[PDB]
Formats: sequence, structure tokens, C-alpha cells
Amino acid sequence: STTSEQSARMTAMDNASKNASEMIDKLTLTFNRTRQAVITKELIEIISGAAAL
Amino acid sequence: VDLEETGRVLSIGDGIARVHGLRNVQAEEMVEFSSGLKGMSLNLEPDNVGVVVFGNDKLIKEGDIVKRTGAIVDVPVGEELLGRVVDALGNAIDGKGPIGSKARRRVGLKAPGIIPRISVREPMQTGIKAVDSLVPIGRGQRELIIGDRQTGKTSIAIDTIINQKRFNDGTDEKKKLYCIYVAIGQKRSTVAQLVKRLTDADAMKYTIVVSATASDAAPLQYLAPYSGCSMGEYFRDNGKHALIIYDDLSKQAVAYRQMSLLLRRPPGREAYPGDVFYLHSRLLERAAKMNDAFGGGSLTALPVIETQAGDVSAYIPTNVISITDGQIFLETELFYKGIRPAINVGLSVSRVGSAAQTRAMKQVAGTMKLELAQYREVAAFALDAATQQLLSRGVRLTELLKQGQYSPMAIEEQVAVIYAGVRGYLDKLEPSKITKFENAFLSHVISQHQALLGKIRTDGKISEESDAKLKEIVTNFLAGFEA
Amino acid sequence: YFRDNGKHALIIYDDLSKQAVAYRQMSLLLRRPPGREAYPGDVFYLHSRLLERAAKMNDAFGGGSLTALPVIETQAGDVSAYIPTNVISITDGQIFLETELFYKGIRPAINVGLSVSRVGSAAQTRAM
Amino acid sequence: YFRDNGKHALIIYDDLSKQAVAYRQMSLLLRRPPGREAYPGDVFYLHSRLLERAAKMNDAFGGGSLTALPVIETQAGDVSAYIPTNVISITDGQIFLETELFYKGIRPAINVGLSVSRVGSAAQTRAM
Amino acid sequence: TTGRIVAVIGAVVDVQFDEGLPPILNALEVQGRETRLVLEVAQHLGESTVRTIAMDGTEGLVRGQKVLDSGAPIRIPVGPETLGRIMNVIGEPIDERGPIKTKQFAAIHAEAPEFVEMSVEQEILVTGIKVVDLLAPYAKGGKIGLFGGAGVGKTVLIMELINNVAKAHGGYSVFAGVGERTREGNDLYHEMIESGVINLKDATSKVALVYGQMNEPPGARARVALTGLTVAEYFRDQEGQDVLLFIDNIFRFTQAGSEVSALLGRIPSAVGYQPTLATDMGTMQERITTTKKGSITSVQAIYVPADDLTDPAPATTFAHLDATTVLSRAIAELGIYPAVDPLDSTSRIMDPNIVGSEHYDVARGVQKILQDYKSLQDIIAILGMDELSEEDKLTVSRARKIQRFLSQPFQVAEVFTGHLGKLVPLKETIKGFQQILAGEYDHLPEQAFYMVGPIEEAVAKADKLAEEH
Amino acid sequence: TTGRIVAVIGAVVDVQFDEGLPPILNALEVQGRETRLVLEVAQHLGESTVRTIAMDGTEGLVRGQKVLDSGAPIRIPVGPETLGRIMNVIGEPIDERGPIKTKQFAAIHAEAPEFVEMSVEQEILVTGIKVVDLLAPYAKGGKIGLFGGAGVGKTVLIMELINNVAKAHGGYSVFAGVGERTREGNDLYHEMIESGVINLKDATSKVALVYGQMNEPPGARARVALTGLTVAEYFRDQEGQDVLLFIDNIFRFTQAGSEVSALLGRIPSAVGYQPTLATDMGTMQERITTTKKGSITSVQAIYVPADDLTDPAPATTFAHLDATTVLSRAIAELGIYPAVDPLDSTSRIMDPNIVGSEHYDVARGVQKILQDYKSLQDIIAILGMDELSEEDKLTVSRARKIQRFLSQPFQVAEVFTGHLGKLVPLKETIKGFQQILAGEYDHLPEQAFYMVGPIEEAVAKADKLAEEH
Amino acid sequence: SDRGLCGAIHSSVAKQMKSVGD
Amino acid sequence: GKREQAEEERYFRARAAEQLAALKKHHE
Amino acid sequence: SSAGAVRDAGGAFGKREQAEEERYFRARAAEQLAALKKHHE
Ligand SMILES: Nc1ncnc2c1ncn2[C@@H]1O[C@H](COP(=O)(O)OP(=O)(O)OP(=O)(O)O)[C@@H](O)[C@H]1O
Ligand SMILES: Nc1ncnc2c1ncn2[C@@H]1O[C@H](COP(=O)(O)OP(=O)(O)O)[C@@H](O)[C@H]1O
Ligand SMILES: Nc1ncnc2c1ncn2[C@@H]1O[C@H](COP(=O)(O)OP(=O)(O)O)[C@@H](O)[C@H]1O
Ligand SMILES: [Cl-]
Ligand SMILES: [Cl-]
Ligand SMILES: [Cl-]
Ligand SMILES: [Cl-]
Ligand SMILES: [Cl-]
Ligand SMILES: [Cl-]
Ligand SMILES: [Mg+2]
Ligand SMILES: [Mg+2]
Ligand SMILES: [Mg+2]
Repeated sequence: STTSEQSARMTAMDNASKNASEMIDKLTLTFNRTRQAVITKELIEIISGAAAL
Repeated sequence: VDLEETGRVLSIGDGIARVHGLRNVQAEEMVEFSSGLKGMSLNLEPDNVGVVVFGNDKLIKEGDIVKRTGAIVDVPVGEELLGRVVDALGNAIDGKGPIGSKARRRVGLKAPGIIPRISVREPMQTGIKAVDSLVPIGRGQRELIIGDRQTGKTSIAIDTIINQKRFNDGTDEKKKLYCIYVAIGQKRSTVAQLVKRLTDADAMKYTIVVSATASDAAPLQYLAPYSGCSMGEYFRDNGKHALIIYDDLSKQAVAYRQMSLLLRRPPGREAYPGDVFYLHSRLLERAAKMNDAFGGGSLTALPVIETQAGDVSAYIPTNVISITDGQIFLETELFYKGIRPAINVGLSVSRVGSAAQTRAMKQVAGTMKLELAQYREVAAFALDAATQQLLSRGVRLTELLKQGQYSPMAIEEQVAVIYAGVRGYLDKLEPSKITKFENAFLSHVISQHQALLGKIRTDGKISEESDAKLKEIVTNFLAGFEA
Repeated sequence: YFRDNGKHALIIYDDLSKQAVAYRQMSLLLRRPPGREAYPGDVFYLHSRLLERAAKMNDAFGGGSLTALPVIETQAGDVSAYIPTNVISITDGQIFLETELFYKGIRPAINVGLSVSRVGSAAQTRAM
Repeated sequence: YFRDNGKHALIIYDDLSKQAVAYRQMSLLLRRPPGREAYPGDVFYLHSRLLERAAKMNDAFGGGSLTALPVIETQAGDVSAYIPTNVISITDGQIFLETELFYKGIRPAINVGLSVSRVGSAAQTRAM
Repeated sequence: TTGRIVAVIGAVVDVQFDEGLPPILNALEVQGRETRLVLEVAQHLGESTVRTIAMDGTEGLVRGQKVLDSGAPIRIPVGPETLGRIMNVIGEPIDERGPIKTKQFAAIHAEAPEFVEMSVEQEILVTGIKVVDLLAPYAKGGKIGLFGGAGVGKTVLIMELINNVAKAHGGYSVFAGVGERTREGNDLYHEMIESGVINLKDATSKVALVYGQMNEPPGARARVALTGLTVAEYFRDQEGQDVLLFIDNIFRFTQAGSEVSALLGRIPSAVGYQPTLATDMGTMQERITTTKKGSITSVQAIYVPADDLTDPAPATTFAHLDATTVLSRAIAELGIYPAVDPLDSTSRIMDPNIVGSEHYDVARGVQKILQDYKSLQDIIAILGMDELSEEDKLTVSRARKIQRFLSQPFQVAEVFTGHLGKLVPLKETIKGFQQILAGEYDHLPEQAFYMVGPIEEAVAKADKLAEEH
Repeated sequence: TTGRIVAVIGAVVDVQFDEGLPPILNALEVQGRETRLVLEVAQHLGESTVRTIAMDGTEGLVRGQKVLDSGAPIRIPVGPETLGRIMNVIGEPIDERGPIKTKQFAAIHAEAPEFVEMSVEQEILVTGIKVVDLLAPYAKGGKIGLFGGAGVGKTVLIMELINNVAKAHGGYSVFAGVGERTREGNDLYHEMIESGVINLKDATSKVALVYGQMNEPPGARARVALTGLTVAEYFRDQEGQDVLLFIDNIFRFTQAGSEVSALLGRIPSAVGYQPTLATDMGTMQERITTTKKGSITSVQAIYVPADDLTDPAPATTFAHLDATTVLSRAIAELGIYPAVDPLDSTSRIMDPNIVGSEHYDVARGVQKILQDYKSLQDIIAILGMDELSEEDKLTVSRARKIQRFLSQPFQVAEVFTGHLGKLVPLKETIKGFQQILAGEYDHLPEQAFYMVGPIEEAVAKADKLAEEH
Repeated sequence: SDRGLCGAIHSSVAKQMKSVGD
Repeated sequence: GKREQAEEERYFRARAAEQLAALKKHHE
Repeated sequence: SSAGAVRDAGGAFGKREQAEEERYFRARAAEQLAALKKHHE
């Protein structure tokens, strides 16, 4: 029983880290897309503001 | 000939008339065009006057003779408007003759100062179980109804208006409350159903409807909340109490954004003007509770904000949250699950939970406030035997917060339904069957036990005799319900 | 020219992403309102009129055709970006290509799930 | 003055983040073009030329030195922000400080793994 | 009176008249041109000059070219003769079948119906689709809105509703091709001739076609939405008939406005859109409604830029709708069709008084278990299904079966799908889902519920899988 | 000298003087007004014309309306007559109690004290609150800041400091109602009469009052902060005595500038703020400080938009402060009040040399376990409390008890909490948390430490909880 | 066993029992 | 996650076989 | 990136961890209150 659970907890936690790694990879892409858009959008606010003076 | 009191249109487009002349014209003054349309002079410039056009602008050609009214933009006010549906300027739009008001108050007057005000004392009864118990609204307070689209935002406002029939039909003058529903941006078919609903529930007789739909121009949508506020101030100053619903301030901001940008004023955050905080603050600040010297009356605000994807951190939402006294966070998650109204009890607050509650309500609501708070900490589970009833009680009490539309309950009736759950007559009962219980229980208690509800209102508390009577009423009903 | 004169032709735009950047340069230098990713409002109209012209003519109008095969370059598999979604909303289906399948060795690296052809299924040999 | 006349010197800019805000205010009121985060176009060049002047001279040009210790304020521990990434890319190494390490007991709260000195590893007494 | 073209930049054209300056909204005929170019007056710039928007291409315009004034807006034909005929933005026939002869003409611009003219009667409309009728059912004489991103399934959904409702309905119909594929206009035209709703020889057609597609310039796409709208107004007001308006796609109206607002000389709003976004849409959308005399049931396809529903154009449209149908990509990519989001799509007629308490309690019950399943996705991602509680396993198991049963084979989709389409009535839908929530089909697999009509066929599909082993 | 109004847009007004042109920061008396409408010069446009900002509504103003020059800035009453009297931004009274006839006046605009005039006297101030006095204690004659999001307890916190410190303070105080709710001004004015700090029938008042509030325009809200400190500058400079300066809310100074930044003719900065943020704050903030002669002990409430401390307005203010009190929503939502962040709020006086080694070690000891508690919380999310070691379980137990003992019920917030308010001494706070870290209350439960005064009440409350259980 | 997070071992033991370790 | 589906779909594809194994026996 | 990032997010793991601690110390409060009964009596 003790040998079975440690082998299972090893592979279960191995899957938990690998599934988390996939979520990190995809959230890093969504982060960088949103990062660029915030820079672009907030810059357009300033250009539009200067235009109307 | 005359260029002092009269002017000619240099350019016209997108509801913005640049008028040559009008030398003696004031800022924020109304002006009549040659076609018949009205307009507000906001931008006073050296060689022109930027006039925003109320309504359509197709009739206004170049070189039109723009007259002067010689008065700051104002609207009709009084008790004559109660019953009528009107536009932003104050003209009747329900086809029941022209209304004849006595006085005419200005749209953008200053809010009353420090001395005239007094702390909020008397309650503003919404007639909703979740509201009056946990987030009690007082007369003079400003309570925000924030949330996503289709989450029962206006549902709270409509049921609040229908609830006032209980008080307004009665003899007591102080307990009365005259409603003012302002419709900014939403379509006419929606407002037609809202007026229809108020007509069916006998609510229109003490209600004013200030319509400003999407077909109307942006200046009318901009002005409409201020026009409705001035109609409430008639009551505020002269003894009587009143209620106002700005539905909604988000669509007002979009109108003000359009109106401002077309006058060549520079944009700010999310293309809005710099003074969008000042827009909503001065509107809301006018809602207050007056002292005995100035009148005794009050105005209670119920503004509405539409959050995109539950983003309370957005620009316009964060402004209004800081302005308003309290706020009622409505969520999509609670709405889809079945909890309607979908008021988040953990997030929503009133900031005046004492005077706004009755002493009878304060007993049952005070304990329910504690138990629900204890429950939400230990939520994501289903096990411990000691706190088994704690997990149950919270589910039992949360089912009681559910409430169908167009049926506001009395303050004494709300004590009865909570009394059953809080004392533990629903613990052994299954969570799914609580809606059937309260439906039959409320119909039973109102029909036969009128004197018990009456004595709670008479004594103003849950008395020793009243507590003893309700103890045996619920137990016998519970036995009859199951078996 | 081939389309109208009873003949058939294939056209390939390689690529419209680089064309969009060229038109963005022009629009930004012209000083016109930029939107998503600093592109102008008529960036959809830029690609719409081009692709529309590729068509199948009836026998009354010669009986020829022009067949479009435009190209778009995504960024890290961002199919829901501004310019890609515009060309998806114009064209009659698309062929997605994965970085995984291409790197793994599967060439051509066509995504089976996402890729579709609307009017191409009808124009197909019965043997296939 | 010290560098050019054979002597050594230390300079501490505390802090260059606030300098950028002042430079931004000056440019925007002069109606010069606004770049990223409303800072002017040459916001990198501001700190680059300032730091570059800090150097170590050979025996032929005196032999002196001006040592620069610039300071930057990160927002919520974001090393990859606009103003930090400029000054990080200029300097010859950096010393990262965390609020997490401070409260735990590590004072001075220097992140050992992230902080490096590329040039100064050679410039050290052999005893150390 | 005659006017001279002073300036031309893209779709925007400026015209200077000497005397008799035309008001706003009025159409202006450009002389010395082969096809009829039309300029609608937008602004009055001043100095006896007006800014206009060109309904066709502005190529070939020389500065100082003569321009006449009709003295009215863009007037178009309206009547029984417009049925079975294809029109363009400026009312001309684009089907090569001579002129549309009518005894009265209507202008494309008009004020919305007043508050007194609005109707109150909201009766339910049975679509046939399971996800629609249960969660966000449509209303007869209402305003239906089909939201969706790039390629999720709007044109399939709109053509399904045209196949189901518009065929079997004693009343006229209108279709508006606003800024979409001209190929789809060709397919729709010949499909309707094949079916019978349009007839070439006989004058007994139900559908009236109007088209200003993505190949057209912004001026056309800006105004062609109003052209098709005006056809429905005739049948509502002057006759008093039940009309069915089908706009595909409504976003292109707002997109067309975004292109011109740059050139019209305005300060740009959020995400580069026009400042007059809500008001321009407001004057347009408010005309599409059910008055006291007639009735319009508008089904509008709505595009979502870059799958972002917070975008100004799809965000503003929500307030104008009675029933919403939010199509998600995440649902479509899983294989579930139609990809209607059950925790996003909503309707106003969803009320215990209108539909019934059995309808309402089952509707919210489906939404509850789907919300519980969505909340536990973070726990299933890292830890897994084994780490979840035994009661939660039953909650997750049913939710996925409910997700799959919400799917449905379509009638119009037969051509590419292969499987035969379904048309589930109102009583069978509510009965089916209520059995799954209570737990009468826990023993059956998930793939049995995937792509079926009523609940009876789902059980029959499970037995077929049992035979194959 | 006379000057006529040439333009009026919003709060911004342009006045053209014929010859005698006024300097910047000068008061302009607008003739032909019922109420006193004062304008202040911001910019010189050119052509003998100047741009101004309105200290009140601009409705009613006409082009060509005469506006006389005062020849000085906004001059206000200063002295003992200001005590127990509310006043405008311009200087006039607003409590219906006649004119405030001071023997001497002072301008709201003035140069800040020089580097040579600065003090360096770090002396501890014992407030009464545990979380404050232990971790981030305020300095006597220093600048104190109270950061916090929307509705986290800034007013309730600052009003307690007025209640506790001002009564013990044998001197004067100045409250500044900068851009906040006027309802709060009504609440504060009357409750101070009940306590007796502002006496009505006799001139022995402690607290002076300056107000503006969010009902007023931006021009007013921009200058009330400057109006407020100028009254305190009199109690610093002329009368050689100490003084308190309670400001609420000082964000509204920086907000009000951005409301009229566009109309003055400026390119907007990051997050839609004015470019002049650091300088406009700097010229105002550095005036509020202790000189060699006097000593202002200021307490500034700071609004944080969207709970975002990285926002320009709160972020720039951190440099101007000696002691800070960073409030948190996450801490508030649990039930901890005052919701003061123990791993964020800091003070310059927190040093073993200044406050003593016993104060420093215990304070840092609390910050050590609370930071290590955050690391264990990440481990508990996957495992749970059961799988942790005996050492880690005890660390959480001691950490959770420390979190709750930092909370305290206020005397100002009796109606909110329900319980009566407390005021803990210095060493009672030091010795209280020292016993908890040492492990002298492991046997007692965590509920006993929630909302109590000293360490003795926690043991006393455990007796009641035992007998009830 | 007591400590979880180890696949489906605790349920696998319960499978044969119906048809040590807390 | 991508492998969020991998674990969940693996669980229910196994339970589909178990449920179909119970269904085939009752069918006989 | 930093410590205590789980509860800062406020998702499934963030709120369940807050609930998991509340379960443990409520049970331990009953055990510790039972110890106060013995020492008092
Ligand atoms: N407690 C309830 N019981 C039954 N139905 C409800 C309840 N609350 C809301 N609804 C239903 O939800 C629908 C939408 O509610 P509501 O009109 O308040 O939306 P909203 O938040 O005001 O947004 P919008 O302004 O876009 O309508 C209504 O049709 C109503 O029937
Ligand atoms: N009900 C459905 N069943 C199966 N597939 C569908 C369905 N609806 C749409 N699709 C798929 O989606 C694709 C695009 O649909 P379409 O209506 O053109 O989307 P959009 O109008 O958003 O561009 C089609 O090629 C089709 O394969
Ligand atoms: N010390 C406290 N004890 C109990 N509740 C408090 C305390 N401080 C603030 N609150 C709660 O917060 C609200 C008041 O917060 P407030 O001071 O208005 O915050 P802000 O100034 O940031 O708007 C009240 O509803 C009250 O319940
Ligand atoms: Cl009148
Ligand atoms: Cl106003
Ligand atoms: Cl076409
Ligand atoms: Cl337009
Ligand atoms: Cl923007
Ligand atoms: Cl900005
Ligand atoms: Mg609403
Ligand atoms: Mg489509
Ligand atoms: Mg406050």
C-alpha cells in the first residue's frame, strides 16, 4: 500500500506541474497580447489629446 | 440687423451650431432657432458660440436666425408632473394634454451646504428581503445599483417604486415618497413596458417618468438626469420626501462624451472629458436630507452603472463608487445559479445600517447578517459534525433571499419570513423546497394573521406576545407542510 | 482579365499582413484615427474589396473564374487577432497551420479541427 | 572634475525615475511630440548619455574614475517596465531589491540570483 | 440650383453652392457621370459650402464638377412590387429585371415612432432550437440579436431561422445584406427561387431583398442598412402586416461610420470609433420596432471584432435587443453546434408569468449546474477529477451531458454536415432537460447526447453504441 | 484695473485686460454677480489676455462682462476667529454666522520653507491604535499619510485620530474638506459640538474648518487644499505653537487639476493625468511641514483609484510622507478593522536607536511571521492544513492570532461595529504581541483576539467564550 | 493511508470492499 | 490549459466504456 | 513570482485555501474551548 501511493503521488504531482506549465505558457501569450494593447491604447489617448489642442 | 440679442449660424453639423453674434448671451443659456428647435450655449468663444442642439438638427441650415430666451436652462416642477411621462426639457410625451406646472426650477443648481443638511433618520423601504435587511437604504442616502447587463439592475428600482403604494395610500404624510424614474439611453419599447408595469400596479399616480431614449440627441440625454433631479428638489425643500432613479449614468457619460468631443474639447481617459467625475458628483450631491428649519424633506438617489465583464475597476464605475454613500454589487454568477435578486452580500454595503432599519427588523436582520457572514467563510466544501448546521443554515437563509418580480413585501412581512429561517424551522427542511414554503407561508400569514402583523407595526418590535404566537404558527405550518 | 474572358485563374496574396502594415504606415503618416494595433478604420475595407473581386462567373458573363488564396501571419497562434479575424470574416473558409505539427515533423502542418472549406465541398470529385 | 584630474569619484542619482517625470513635464508643455507613456521620444537617450559619462580612464588620460550608482523605482516589483528596462540595458549590472525579502528578515534585501556585476567581478581584492 | 465640387478626400466630398444651399440629409446628383453617383449632405461647413458622403466610388471626380440638388433625401421604391426584387443602397434595381414600378416612394431617413405609438404585447416565438427556446427564447414582434465572432455560426443561424420561421408564416419578409459577402447574396437569391418564397413569373413573393455588400464603399454600407429598414416600415405602417426583417450584418453599419468619421473631421472616440456611435445607432435601431398598427420581428446578425464583446459596437447593441444569442468560439471549437453560450445569452420574456414556472425553474436549473461545472475547472486542471468530491463528480458528469444535449443538427447544415436536421418543440425540450437534471439518464454515456433532437433519440443512440461494443 | 471676459468654456475663463495686465495667481472679482464669483489667473495667453479658472459655476457669464483685478492672490482670514467656523475656498464664511472679521489676512499662494528652515526632530507620537503604534508609528511634528481604496476605512480612521489626538493635543487643529462628500461635513461639524472642541456660545474653539467638497467645480477643489494649509501656516508661523492639519481627501487636489488640464491647453500625461503632477503636488506638499519656528503634524487621507497603488496620484504622494498607513481591501473583507497592511505601512522613526530595541524587534517580529504566513498559504492551497508539519501548523496559528489582535474597534465607529471603542497604551501594545510570538497564548483560540483592546481583554474574553461554550 | 493526492487508490480500495488508512 | 482537457477527457472516455459495458449486459 | 500569490488572485485555489484554514481552526477552537472547561472546573 505504501509503495503504491508514493508512485501514484509522484505521477499525480508530475501531471499537476505539467498541466500548470501549459496554463503558464498560454497565459504568458495572453499577457503579452494584453501588454502590447495597453501600450497602444494609452498612447492613442495622448495623441488624440494633443490633436484637439 | 441686431447682433446683440440675435445671431446667425456659421456652421452646423452633428448637433453643434457655431453661431456668429449673440454677444449678450450667457453661458448655459437656452436659445431658440428659426425652425423652432431649442439649444444650449455651452462654449462661449471670441468669434463664435458653440450651441448644442436639443433634438434633430436637419432643419437648421446655415444663416438661421438664432433668438435668445434670456434665462438659464430650466424645467417645469411640481406635483402636476406626477402621473405624466415627459422628455428632458419637460414637454409631455404620453398624449394626455399639456401639463400646467406652477413653478420652474433651474437644471444645474448647487447642492445644499453643510448647515441645511441633517443626518439620515427615517427609512426608505424598498420592499425587498435582501435589501432592507442587509443593505438598508435611508431617506437622503445615495445607493448605487452597479452590475453587468441583464442582472436585475432596473428590477430593484421598479419594485422599489411599486412598494411605495403601501405608504402613499395611507394617511401619514411623512411616510409618503414620490418617485422619479429617469430613462437615459434605453429604447422606447423598454420604457413603454416600464410605464405599463407601473400603470398596472397603480404606481404611476405618484411617479414621474423623464424619458431620454436613443432616438433623442445626446444633449437631451446629458440634461435628463439634471431635469429629473430638479423635479425632486421641489419636494425636498417643501417638507415632502422623494426618490429618484438615474437609469443609467453610464449611458449619460457616453452622451456627454459625444457632446463634448463635437465641441472640439480634448479627450481624456477612454475618450471621456476631464470632468466626468464632476458630471456625476454634482448630480448626486443634490440628493440629501434637509433639517427642520429648511423643510425636513429629502431626496434619495438610486444611480445605475453598467460594468463590462464585471470590471468594477473601470474608469466611470470607480468614479461613481467613490461618490455614492453605499453600493449594491449585482453579479452574473449569482443570477444564473438562481439567486434573484443577485445581490452580493459580502461585497455590498450601505454605510448607515442602524437608523434605516426598524427595531423589529434589526433583531432578525442582525442575526442573519452574522450567520451569512459565518457561512461565506466556510463555503467551498459541501465533513465536520460541529459546524454541520452552520453550512446548512447559510443555504437555508440564502434561499429566502430569492424574490420574484413585481411583488414587494411589507417591512412587517419581511420579519415573518426571516423568523422562520433564523430560528431553525427550515433546517430539517430540504433546500429545494423553501420557495414553496415561503410562498404558501406569506399567503397564509397575510390572509388570516393580520392582527399579528399589525401588532408588530403597532409595538414597533417583536414583542413577547408576538414572539410566542409566531412560535406555534410556524411549527404547526411546518408539520402540515411535510406530512 | 482571365475571369471575364471565359478562362480560369488563381491569385495568391503573400501576404496581406505585410500589406496591412504598408497601409498602416500610409494611414499613420496621413494622420487618420488609429484603432486596434494602430490600424485605420478602413483596414477591413482594404482586404474586402480585393477578395470580393475573386469570383465564379456564370455562362452569361463568360463562364470563367478568379480564385483567391490570401495569406496571413499570426503571432504565436493568435487566430483571434484584429487583422486575421477580418480576413476570416471575408474568405470562404481557411487553412490553419500549426507551429506544433510543423516543428514535430508533420508537413504539411494543416490543423484538421479548425480548417474548413464552405463552397469547396460541393466542388469536389466523388472519388475523393 | 575628479575623473579628468587623476582622482576617483562616486555619483548617486536618486532617483532617475523622478527625473523622467520632470523631463516629461518639460517636453509636453513645450508641445514636443509625446512617445510611450507620454514621455518624449528620446527618454532612453536621457539616461543613456548621463550614465555613459561614468567611466574608468587609462594612465594616458589621467587614470581617474567616475562611478555611477543610479536608482530606479519599480512598480509592484515589475523589472520589465518601460523606464527600468532602459536603465537596466544601460548599466553594467544591477542590484534587485524585493519587499518580500525585507520583511522576512533579509536586510539588506538583495536578491542574490537576479543581481549581478558583470565588470566588477574582476575588479576585486583577491582575499574576497 | 447648381453646385461645384471644391474638395474630394475618399468617400467625403465637399460641394459649394452659390445660392439655394441644400439642408442636411438631402441627396445630390453628381452630373457628368456614367452610373448614378449620389451625395448625401452630412454637414454645413460654412461659406455657402456643404460636406457630403458619396454612396458610390468617388474616382473620376474633378474639382469644379457640377452637382444638382433633388430637394429631398435618398428616395426609394416601396410596395408589393419590391417583393422578389433586389435593391441597392439608393433604391435602384440590381437584379437586371427592369424598374421597380410603384405608386409611392419613401425616403431612407425618418424619425423613430413616438412613446404613444409603442406596443406592449410580447408573445413567445417558438424557434425549434433547444438552447434558444429554453434559456433565451425569442418574442413575436420583438428585436432578436445574434452575436458572434469570426466564423462562429451567425449566417448558419440566421438562415436556419429564415428556413424555419419565415417560410411557415402568413406575412411579408425583408432581408438586408449590409457589408457581408456578395457570394452569400447570390446563394440566398437562387435558394429562395428554388424554394418558392421568391417567384420570377408570378407576383406572389414573400421576401424583399436589399444589398450593399463588403465590395461597396463606406457610404453605401453606412446607408444600405436604412434602405432595407425603410421597406419594412411601409408594410408595418401603411398596410399593417406582420413583417420579418433580417439584417446581416448590423455591425457593418457602425463599421462604415468609423471609416467616414475620420474624414468628416471629428475627434476619435474609444478604440478609434466615431464619437456619434450610440446616437447614430439609436436613430437607426429605434425605427426597427413594433408599433400599435403593424409589427416587425427583427433578427439581426451582430459581428464581434477580435472576439471582444466589450468593443463599443457590439456593446452598444445589447440595450437595443429583447433577446440575445451570444455565440462563443470555445463552444464551437469543442464541437457543440449551435455554439450558443448558456451563461451569456438572455431574454426579457424569461419570466414565470410569461413562459411558466416549470419553464423558468428548469431553465435556471440548467444554468446552475453549468455554472458549478465552470467554477471547478481550475481544480480539474491541476489536481484532476479524482481529487474532487464524489457529489461533485455527479455535478460535473451531468453538466457535460447537458452541454452535449444543448447541441442540435441543423436543417440548412445538411449540405456539409451529412446528418439530418432537427426541429424540437417547446414541450419536449423542457421535459428532456428536466430528466437529466433530476438524474434519470446518469447510466447513459455522454456521446449519446451529442447531436440529437429530442430526449427520446438520445436514449435510442445509446443502444446503437451498446450493440457495437 | 478693468478687464472684460472674451471666452468661457467650462470652468476655464479668458479675460482680456486693456493695459494693466495682472500676474499669475491673482484673484479677479467678477462684477454683476449675486454670489461672489472669483477667478484665478493660470496662464498668460498673449495680446494682453490671460487664462483663468473659476472658483465656482460659470453659468450666467457673458462675453464683455467687466472683471476687476484685486492686485493680489486669493486672500483669506487667518487667526483665532477662524476657529469653529467653516469657510469657502475664496475665504468667505459658510455657516450663517456673520463675517469672520480677522485683524490680519494671508494669501493662499506662498513659497515653501527653504532647506535651511527644515527641522530634523524625530519624536514618537502615541496615537492609541495597536497596528499603527507598533509597526508604522506616527512622528510628532511630521507628515502622515492614509492611503486606501474605495470604502476601506480612510474617513473612519482619520476621524478616530481627530477624536483621540486633538483632545489630548493642547493646541489647535485644522480640518480640510477637499473634494469629498458634503454629508460627511454635516456629520463632523455637529458631532464636534457634542464633544465640545468647537464651542458655539464662547470663543474657546480648538478646531478650525475649511471646506469645498465634490459638489463644487474643479477650480474650487484644486485650491481648497491650499486654502486649508494656509490657516495652519498662521498657527505655525505667527503663533509659536504646535498645530494639527487633517486633510480629506488630498487626491482630489490632483484629480481637480486633470479636470481642467485639457482646457488650459496641455498634452495629457500617463493614465489621463495632467503633465504638471510632481510640481503641482511639490509646491503644495512641501509647504505642509515643520519649520524651525513652528510644527505642523499633518494627517492626509489619500484616495487610491481602483485599489491601484501604482497609479500616478497615490504613487507620487509616497515621497512626501514620513509615516504611511496603506489600507487594503483583502484585509478589510475578512473583517479586520482597521484594515491596515502590516507588510506595507511603514515609518521613518521605525529604528532601534529611535524607538528602542524592544519596540523594533517585536515590530519586525510581527512582520516576519506575517510574511512567512503568506508563503505557507501557498503550500496550504494544494495540501491543506492536515499534511503540514507540527512546526508549520504552529506558525500559522501564531500568525492568524497576530492578524486578529492588530484589529481594534474605534470610538468613532461604535454604530458600525456595535462594541465600545478602545485606546491601547504604548508598552501594552509592545508586550501584547511579544507574548503571542513567544508562545504564551497557544492554548487560547484565535476568536478571543478578534476586536479587543489590550492583551488582558483577550484573556478576559476567553473566559466568556468558555462559559458560553 | 491518510495523505491524499495519489491518483485513484483510495477509491480503488473501496471498489472491491463494497463488491488502516483514515 | 491544453492538458486540462487531456486529464478530463481521459476520465470520461474510460467511464463511457464502463457505462457502455453495463448497457450492453442489460441489453441482453 | 512573489510569495502569497494564490490568495491574491482570488480564484478557486485562493478561496478554497481561505475556507480550508477556516475549517481547521474552527475544529481546533472547539478542542481548545473544551480545554478551558477542564482548567476552569
Ligand atoms: N427576481 C427576479 N425574478 C424573475 N425575473 C427576474 C428577476 N430579476 C430579473 N429578472 C428578469 O431579468 C430580465 C432583465 O432584468 P433587467 O431589465 O433588470 O436587466 P438590467 O440589469 O436592467 O439590464 P438592461 O438595462 O440591459 O435591461 C427581465 O426580463 C426580468 O424578467
Ligand atoms: N449549426 C452548425 N452546425 C455545424 N457547423 C456550423 C453550424 N453553424 C456554423 N457552422 C460552421 O461554421 C462555419 C462558419 O459559419 P458562418 O455562419 O459563416 O459564421 P460567421 O457568419 O460568424 O462568419 C461554417 O463553415 C460551418 O462549418
Ligand atoms: N474601524 C472600522 N470598524 C468597522 N467598520 C469600518 C471601520 N472603518 C470602516 N468601516 C466600514 O467601511 C465603511 C466606511 O468606510 P469609509 O471611511 O467611508 O471609507 P472611505 O473613506 O475609503 O470611503 C462603513 O460601511 C464601515 O462599515
Ligand atoms: Cl410652467
Ligand atoms: Cl448641470
Ligand atoms: Cl454588392
Ligand atoms: Cl456618420
Ligand atoms: Cl483609446
Ligand atoms: Cl489622456
Ligand atoms: Mg435596465
Ligand atoms: Mg456571416
Ligand atoms: Mg472617505
